[PDB]
Amino acid sequence: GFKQDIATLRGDLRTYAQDIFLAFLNKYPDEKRNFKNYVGKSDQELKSMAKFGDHTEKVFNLMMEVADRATDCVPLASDASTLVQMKQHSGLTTGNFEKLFVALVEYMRASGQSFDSQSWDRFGKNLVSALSSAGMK
Ligand code: HEM
Ligand SMILES: C=C(C)[C@@H]1CC=C(C)CC1
Repeated sequence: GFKQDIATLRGDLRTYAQDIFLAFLNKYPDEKRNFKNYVGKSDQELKSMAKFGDHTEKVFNLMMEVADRATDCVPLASDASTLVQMKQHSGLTTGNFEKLFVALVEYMRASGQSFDSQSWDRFGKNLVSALSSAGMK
């Protein structure tokens, strides 16, 4: 289930983080706007940019912590506040996060593996709700 899935993702985190974040940027091309330097790049080109691998892995490092500290896929309000307040997220609306989680669930559904895609979908929804509550537009 959810907790095992955190262990699975952490076991190959660099490759899952890149592959899910590329899935997100390819499904929702307008989202590359937040990351100007990513425009006009193939997946392979992106995977060779230092910044890409480092920000993607740090996103997933913190996403897995937030998932790990959740009760029944409901994240801590303190984690939601941290995400809303980060000055790298000044731009962002819950829609940015909704789309990331749609791509993540899709990725899990398409994978050969017994990911608990329904739990991730609930986690995404509950995070978006927690982010709204903590004051994200
Ligand atoms: C659970 C979801 C997310 C987590 C845990 C998260 C976490 C982080 C972390 C830890 C950083 C600092 C990384 C660094 O600067 O090296 C960061 C930066 C950033 N995040 Fe997020 N993030 C999430 C979702 C999003 C989404 C959905 C977007 C945009 C659609 C986004 C856009 C950014 C941007 C633009 C930066 C800084 C720009 C840059 O790389 O120079 N984040 N995020
Ligand atoms: C996978 C991508 C493009 C990453 C998303 C978020 C951050 C912080 C760095 C880039």
